[PDB]
Amino acid sequence: PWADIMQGPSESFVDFANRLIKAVEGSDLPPSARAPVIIDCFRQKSQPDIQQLIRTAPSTLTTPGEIIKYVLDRQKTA
Amino acid sequence: PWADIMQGPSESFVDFANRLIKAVEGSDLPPSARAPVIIDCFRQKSQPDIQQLIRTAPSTLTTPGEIIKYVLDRQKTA
Amino acid sequence: AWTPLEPKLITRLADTVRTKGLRSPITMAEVEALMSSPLLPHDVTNLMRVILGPAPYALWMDAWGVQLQTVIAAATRDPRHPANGQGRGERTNLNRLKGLADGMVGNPQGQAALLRPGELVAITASALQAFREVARLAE
Amino acid sequence: AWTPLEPKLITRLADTVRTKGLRSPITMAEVEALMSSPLLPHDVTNLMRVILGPAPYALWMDAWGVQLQTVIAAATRDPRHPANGQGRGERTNLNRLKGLADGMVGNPQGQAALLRPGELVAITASALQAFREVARLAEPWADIMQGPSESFVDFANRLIKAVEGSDLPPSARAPVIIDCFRQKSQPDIQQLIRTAPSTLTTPGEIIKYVLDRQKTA
Amino acid sequence: AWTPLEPKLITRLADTVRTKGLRSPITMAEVEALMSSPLLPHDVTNLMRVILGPAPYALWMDAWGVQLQTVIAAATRDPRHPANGQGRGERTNLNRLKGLADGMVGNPQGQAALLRPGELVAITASALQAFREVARLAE
Amino acid sequence: AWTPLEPKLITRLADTVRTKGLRSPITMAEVEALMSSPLLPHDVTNLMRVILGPAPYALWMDAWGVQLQTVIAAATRDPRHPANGQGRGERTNLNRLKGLADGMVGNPQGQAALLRPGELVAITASALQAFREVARLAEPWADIMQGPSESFVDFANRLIKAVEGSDLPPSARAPVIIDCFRQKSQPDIQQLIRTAPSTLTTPGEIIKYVLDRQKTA
Amino acid sequence: AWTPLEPKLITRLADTVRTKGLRSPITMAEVEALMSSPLLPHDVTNLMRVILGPAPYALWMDAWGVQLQTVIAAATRDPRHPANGQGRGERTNLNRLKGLADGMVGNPQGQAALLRPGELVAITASALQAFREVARLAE
Amino acid sequence: PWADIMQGPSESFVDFANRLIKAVEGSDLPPSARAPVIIDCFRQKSQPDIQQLIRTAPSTLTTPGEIIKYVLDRQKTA
Amino acid sequence: PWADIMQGPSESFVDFANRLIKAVEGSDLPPSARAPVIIDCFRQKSQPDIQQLIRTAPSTLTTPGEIIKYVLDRQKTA
Amino acid sequence: AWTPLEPKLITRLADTVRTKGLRSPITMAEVEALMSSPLLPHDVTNLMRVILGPAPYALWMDAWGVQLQTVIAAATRDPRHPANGQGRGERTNLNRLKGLADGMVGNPQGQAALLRPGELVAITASALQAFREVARLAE
Repeated sequence: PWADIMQGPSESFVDFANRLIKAVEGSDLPPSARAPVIIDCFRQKSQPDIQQLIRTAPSTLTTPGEIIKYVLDRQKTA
Repeated sequence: PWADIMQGPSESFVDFANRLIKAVEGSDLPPSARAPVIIDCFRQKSQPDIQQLIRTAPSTLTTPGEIIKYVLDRQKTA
Repeated sequence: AWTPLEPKLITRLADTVRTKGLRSPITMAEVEALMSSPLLPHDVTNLMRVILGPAPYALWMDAWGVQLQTVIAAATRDPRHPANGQGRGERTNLNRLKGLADGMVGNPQGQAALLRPGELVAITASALQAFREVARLAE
Repeated sequence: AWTPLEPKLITRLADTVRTKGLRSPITMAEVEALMSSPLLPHDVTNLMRVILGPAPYALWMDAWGVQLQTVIAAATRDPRHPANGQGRGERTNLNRLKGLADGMVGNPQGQAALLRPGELVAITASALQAFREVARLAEPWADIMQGPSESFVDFANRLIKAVEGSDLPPSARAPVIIDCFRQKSQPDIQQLIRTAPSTLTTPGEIIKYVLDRQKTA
Repeated sequence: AWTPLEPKLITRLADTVRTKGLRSPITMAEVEALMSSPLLPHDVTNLMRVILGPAPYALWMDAWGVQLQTVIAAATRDPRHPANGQGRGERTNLNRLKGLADGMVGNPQGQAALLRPGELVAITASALQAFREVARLAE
Repeated sequence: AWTPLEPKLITRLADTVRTKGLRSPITMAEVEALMSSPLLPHDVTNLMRVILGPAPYALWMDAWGVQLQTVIAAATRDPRHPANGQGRGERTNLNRLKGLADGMVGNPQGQAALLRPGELVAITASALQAFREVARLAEPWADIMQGPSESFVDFANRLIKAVEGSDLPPSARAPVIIDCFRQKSQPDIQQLIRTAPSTLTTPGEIIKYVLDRQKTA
Repeated sequence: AWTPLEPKLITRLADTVRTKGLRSPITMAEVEALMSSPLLPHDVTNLMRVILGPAPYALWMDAWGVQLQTVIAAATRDPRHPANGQGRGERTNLNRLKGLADGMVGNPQGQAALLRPGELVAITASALQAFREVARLAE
Repeated sequence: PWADIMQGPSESFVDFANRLIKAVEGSDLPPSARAPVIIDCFRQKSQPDIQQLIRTAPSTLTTPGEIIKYVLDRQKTA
Repeated sequence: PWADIMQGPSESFVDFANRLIKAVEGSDLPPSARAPVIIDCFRQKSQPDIQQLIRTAPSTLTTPGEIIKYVLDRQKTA
Repeated sequence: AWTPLEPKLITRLADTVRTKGLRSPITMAEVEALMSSPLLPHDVTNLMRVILGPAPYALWMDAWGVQLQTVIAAATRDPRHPANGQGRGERTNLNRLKGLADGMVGNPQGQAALLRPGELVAITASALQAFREVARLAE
């Protein structure tokens, strides 16, 4: 179930994005509703450090690929 | 007095913007000097979290409405 | 002939926006109610000046301009717009939509004189969509 | 006539990407191998769908679009593009490059029919550059020190790996590797390189010299 | 027309170099096997990039350059080199041997177009001798 | 007619070299100032004899000879040198450049008589480059870390100093300074630079950003 | 003919910047004094290299580039710039302003030869504005 | 006196070279005998670490400037 | 036996070279194989100080006499 | 006609070199004595083979070659060398100086036949200088 996917405390972001995109594209949603759902799940899941990282984006991110690129650039190396 | 308006530690940003725009438009300034003053007061007042949020704007904000929209988008939900 | 909206209805709508907010379905219903007859740019501009605060009013001016620009792009994409005419001399400029054209600036009577009913309904629909955008954005 | 790539080769390449990663030189060599003949947008799209995960695939779609847009800007900047023609009726739109044009959406046969060989090679080079970008993005040289117990060949391997797999220009890797050999590589080897009667102007020469005169221990 | 070497053979050769080392007679036999057809500078360069580590690859680049320079000295010492021509306009520069000449940098197709078979076999023999030197040097 | 340089200016320059050193930018600016008009070999030789100590003077004589030899190789590689002439009888020998030719040894007047303006400017540029070499030689960036208690502007000053006063090419200093800001500069500032919503592509921009958003303490 | 600035004046200005700081009105007056005659890019570059520390010098290089870019935008917006000419062959590129053009890199004499007086005064005003920005930014 | 100059245990090499070249050039030697004397004094003075550093020079150093450059390159940083 | 000759810990280098050249020239090797053997025995015998001294030779030594001269020049006086 | 040096004198000189060393003034005087008449390459080579040990003999071969090369450079720098002739057909190659030329290898009689007196004295002076160098180098 896509709506139950959370980014674990120790999980990296690319694994979380892979799992989420997999569960959203392999589901019962229409094809035209996958990108907005993936974006809004990146924003509300993806534990509050990345949540604030996406929130304070000086540019407007309108695509899952752009969000992934931005987060991978500005992520907290740890 | 517009030049004495600060955003309180607990005040939201829309209330501060309302108060500031009210005091600036209901003052003795010429009509052509209100927008630059409102912008430069958004930048120097509006306690340092929002100050840094406006400073690190990848786009150039040249209107009080655009600044308000940007800050409302990327504000720290709390 | 131009007739202004009642300040009593405008005061009631302003208090509705003040207590219920911008996004409540009752507020949108009230706005649709006061958006029933096609309004002149003067009417909608003063209405939004009164019911909205300063910052929402700035946002609404921006959104209204953007929506009117989309309308004018569709109008130059189709010469059969109810605001347009058949010849090129009736093409509608944004100065005529925003009430900035000649013979209209600050004068609602002249505004009502030169404007088309299609112009009025397009302006009204644009203002309603802009209000919806700003309401979704403010909260 | 369109012929698909072997699913056996694609499965082997997918397992290579799965074990070695996206950035290994063997993986890039394998991709160059399967990128030998000019592929149709359908082929490259399905290939990246199979070998890449979901998030790298999104990144790759983005990068491929950007590179194709740069190509189309260069094409409108020069009417002699091998994808273009002489008249204005042969100008190539991004719908024709991404396979979105009329008569191409979902049909590889029609795709192969209408596409030009210059179009195919441009699409292929764009996809290769996009793959390189995403591989460099999906996965620090100035923090590398030679450990007290580490040998010198291991330190050199680690340093050259981290310097060549980084964001430096190609013309800045050798001087950086040399100056990192000189300042890292704990003070015994530092003094060994400092007191070199000859001038060492290449990482290979420095490695050879140090391996010759190193303190056997 | 340029055809790349199989990544399966290259992977097997890389694992051979990884387990047996650089100097084992089986490894040299395998290299001689994959060095059978005359390779373009692109092929040999990528092959050594994949099978050799970073430091042996640097050493091999050095040794390959030195051996190619000896070849070019012998070529300017004899105008009948299978890489050279009869006139002075076919003299082969090191930019053409290392693949750095015009129309060759990064493009294997153009490389295969402009290169001579004598050029290819000379490059190949030079690369083999350089590999032997580096293997004798590494261990 | 030959006019000597003022001993007052030479004394001031000598004291500048004595207090600031050979490599300070103020010293190089002063040398460029006193290197404005084309000097005769006698002038530059006596100038370096006075301002430099014995060992730096020996080093400078060596470097000046090497640079003049490179100049003479370029001159025999091009008969259109402003020091050369069109015929072979105007070819310039190193005895004429170093002031050792006939009619010049020890006599500045005869020197100024026979020398060409192109000869003078070539000698002057050679001497300036030799001075730069010796200054870089007479007195490690990859070992610089920001201390736990050190401020960021001090760390940036130290790092930029050590990177610009090193053996790197001029086109490799900015990327190295950036990548050293990112990997050194203890993990608080590392994370501050990492989470930059904008892309910082210049050391000045990175310094400005960090100074804006730094943790006041 | 190029004449360098006195190292005595430069030393005094450097000590002024060292004791009074970058933002004092006396320091800005001294900079305006040493910014009186139109300087070549070499002069201003070496001056800022000597009087400013490493980090302020980086900031100043950035700011100078930005201001010169604004100048070049205004120049392409008006073909009557005192740095420009009437034909298109006199258009001034940033390589010519920053001293990076052909015949100018590292040579102040050639610089003074090819540069225009309008070019010099524009470079000088740009450098002064950049110094003001960096001084306001540093403290 | 030039023949009494030794490099002190704590003295740097450039100071020793300066002192030695000063005392040799400001002495009663002919001009054609200063360079060989300076070289042979670099080799026999200049305490045994630098003595061995000059001795094991793969190249032949035939000038005081070249010796100074070599020693400054390969000296023991301390 | 030439292949059993080592330079003793206290032995000088000229004595070791004399002994080695004697044993190599007074042996059963062909005349054309004595110089390479003498060189390679200088390199592998001749205890590791001289081994490293010969290894770090900026020039290529291709004759026993040249190796002997180089080592005698740069040897550690003791 | 070639006459060999007395083995008695050679034995006495060898014992002198054995007891006094290579650098004693008495040893150099004795060498000058046995270096009085111009010797053929065979004579000097065998003399140094007998009086010098193996390692000094290698050093002496090196030094003799270097000095002979300097002599041949001076000879190609002056066509009036007592070893040279006027035409180009008498130019003296190092094979003729070291005794390696045709008709000379191993045969002292043929050597004495083809060699010039200037050749002999040049070879002798070269050998003496080489002996001096090696003696100064050995101890």
